[PDB]
Amino acid sequence: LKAPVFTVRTQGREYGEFVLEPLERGFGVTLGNPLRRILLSSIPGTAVTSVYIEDVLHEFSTIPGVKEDVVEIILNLKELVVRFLNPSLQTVTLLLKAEGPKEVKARDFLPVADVEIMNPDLHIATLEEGGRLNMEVRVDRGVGYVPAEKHGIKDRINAIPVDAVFSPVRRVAFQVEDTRLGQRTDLDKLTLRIWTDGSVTPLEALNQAVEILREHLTYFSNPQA
Amino acid sequence: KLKAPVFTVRTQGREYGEFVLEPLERGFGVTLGNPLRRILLSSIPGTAVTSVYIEDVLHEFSTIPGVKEDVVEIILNLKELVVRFLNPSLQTVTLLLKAEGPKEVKARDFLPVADVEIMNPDLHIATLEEGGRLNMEVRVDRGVGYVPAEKHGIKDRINAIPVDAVFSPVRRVAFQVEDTRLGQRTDLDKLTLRIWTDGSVTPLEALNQAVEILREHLTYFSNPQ
Amino acid sequence: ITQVRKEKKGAGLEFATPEEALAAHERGEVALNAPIKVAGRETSVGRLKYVFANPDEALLAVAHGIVDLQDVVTVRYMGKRLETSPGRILFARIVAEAVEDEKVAWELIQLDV
Amino acid sequence: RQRDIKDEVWDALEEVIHGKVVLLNRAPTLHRLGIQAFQPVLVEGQSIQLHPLVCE
Amino acid sequence: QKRKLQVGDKLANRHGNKGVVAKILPVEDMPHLPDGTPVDVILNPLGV
Amino acid sequence: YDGRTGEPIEGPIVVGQMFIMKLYHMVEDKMHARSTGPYSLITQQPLG
Amino acid sequence: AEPGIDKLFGMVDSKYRLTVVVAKRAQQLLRHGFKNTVLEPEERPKMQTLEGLFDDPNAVTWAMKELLTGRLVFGENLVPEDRLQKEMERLYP
Ligand SMILES: [Mg+2]
Ligand SMILES: [Mg+2]
Repeated sequence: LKAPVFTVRTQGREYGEFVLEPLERGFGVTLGNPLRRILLSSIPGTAVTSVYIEDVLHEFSTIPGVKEDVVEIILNLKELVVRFLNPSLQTVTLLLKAEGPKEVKARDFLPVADVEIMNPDLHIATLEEGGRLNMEVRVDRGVGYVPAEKHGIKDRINAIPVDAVFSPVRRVAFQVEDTRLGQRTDLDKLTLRIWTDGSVTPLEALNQAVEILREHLTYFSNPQA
Repeated sequence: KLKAPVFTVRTQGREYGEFVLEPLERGFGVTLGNPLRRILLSSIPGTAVTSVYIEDVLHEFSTIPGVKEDVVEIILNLKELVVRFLNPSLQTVTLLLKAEGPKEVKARDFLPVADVEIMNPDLHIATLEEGGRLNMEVRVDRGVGYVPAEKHGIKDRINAIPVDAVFSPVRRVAFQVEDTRLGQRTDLDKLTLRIWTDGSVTPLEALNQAVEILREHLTYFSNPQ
Repeated sequence: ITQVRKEKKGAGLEFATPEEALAAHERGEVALNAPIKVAGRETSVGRLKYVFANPDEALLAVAHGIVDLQDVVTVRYMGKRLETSPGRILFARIVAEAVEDEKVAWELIQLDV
Repeated sequence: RQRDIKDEVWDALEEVIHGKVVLLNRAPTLHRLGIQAFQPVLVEGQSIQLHPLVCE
Repeated sequence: QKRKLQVGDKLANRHGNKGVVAKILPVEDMPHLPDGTPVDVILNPLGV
Repeated sequence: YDGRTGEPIEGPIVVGQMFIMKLYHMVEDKMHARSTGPYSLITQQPLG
Repeated sequence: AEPGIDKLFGMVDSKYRLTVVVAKRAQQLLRHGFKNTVLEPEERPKMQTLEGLFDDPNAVTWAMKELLTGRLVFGENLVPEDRLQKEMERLYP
């Protein structure tokens, strides 16, 4: 069977369809599933790891003039999507200064070089008149799910560790169709669908997933006995 | 990141082998085990009998006078025959067998063919009696996987009986994922891959081909559109 | 895995040769496990269409989707041409490998249930 | 102190329990199989892992 | 302390079905819909 | 579909959205161990 | 199950005699620091440690493995208790 044609259909930086056809019978699951498992587990990304709020000692407190408590603010921060434009950048600290009455969004963070916020309309807190929100948010780069009890990252004394879900891939689904070529009708059409938060394009996630699988297949090369 | 896992092999003969890869990241035993199992059972090239012609035989469900084994049992014995083509250019061969009773027909009774090796020459084909004739012509082809006789339907001449072609040299694959630890990491996976083969290819050879087939397919995610 | 499938598509058709019985199956008149009579004996299409030399071939066909674990076929196990499903053959191998004695394990199990 | 426990203690604990067994007991101990001996396997968590076959 | 769900914690529904969490699987290990949506909880049908 | 193998479950599965509660009984509050410790006044047996 | 448990049970007339022999042999091994073992160096039980394989510290495992070999003589009224101890002290100080 000749080399399959690879077709890429992308809708922005969040969705992408990747079609590989024609494949031999049963290679849709053979190729799709390892990529899906690697995409959903082993794709590096950036997530909020630690947060420090002025005049806040722990996450079980409320800030005067702020409708949301620190628990809800941290929950809103866990949905923040931060994209590092520099591959060598490993950690950034985002500075937020806001005074009520306003609805402080993710776009209110002070700009940082080589850092882009992919969801500027994310709502963080609702400030009441006379309320202030001065906070530093630490965004690290990693892979997997690291609970706040494991990393325990605190830039300073009153920093609050935040459970970090680094994986940028939101959802992966792959589809196997009944394509035919010539006189044989048992062939497979594999279509990989990847949903991401936008920091890593689905094509980038697919390329990283292929490399990880390819890199692991090289582990079968030196047979110790 | 995690250290490169150690690949250990424990092969007994040319028909069975155990392969262990550890330590692996959590969930990568399944990520690497299932695709290899699928490729091993459906993609490793091999040879099998795809058609048999026996003189005076009309159908598969008949019986030859003067022989213990009916046509079905002779056909079943042919499906156990393991033959290796020594010439890569060679594609299909026919093996001639003429035997006279009351001898016991073995796989070594096939007439020798250029660049054709019978891996198990002690295989029992049929048992003849005094006054019995066994004029048999078996056609051996090259392929992958399992193909039923009704599917390929290969017949050399009239009254030929197509036979299910067990192309895959790999007889059985059983992989196991075991939890292991490396210091403070407790979610690590240890993959144990067990392969049974007919002997034409070593189980290490079968695994190497399966890895290469998986590696080759990963290169298909290279040229978009 | 050890329970067999029962079909109702054919369920009674009689023929003259096995090839006629198989020929109806590809036409869709009789199902795989439908109980039929080939010439005088009562069998099914599965036991005629699929005859396996050993359990390894039978379970290889299952992996390729040719047959299911609940489909009744003909398998050559321990020198006896059995007429059982691959799942029942699979259960026999489960006991044989666990006890590491094929002969004794064969005497310990009730295969036909 | 929990924060004073180093990572070598867990390696030593594995050596300590090697070969040894513990008794698992569920009340009411209606018959003698209500107490059984198992070889402990150190796991992360706070729940005892029970084999399915001994449940009955 | 902010307690997350862990193995051994007891869950229940309004219909009397109760049990402790015995395994926490990664998202890529749970059974998923054809559109790629994994399930959150797996219940044994034998309790019905 | 199966997240490990990628192959579907051989039969359709009843999948849906159900309301599950996290009960007050947690393994964190129930795990307990003891080698030596307090003993009773009269019987000198361990406390409970 | 314990290795060779079926063979161990068949070597005694009562299963509780097996436990007594194993436990008494385990104490003899512990008391003399496993220097009275009847096990050859290829037969000594081993445990997998981070540094490497070492002798199994569980004497009950040693006692069960020694008894399968058949080099141990067990029974009632074999030797005087005081005579047995003093002789074992001299051979294995
Ligand atoms: Mg995120
Ligand atoms: Mg057939």
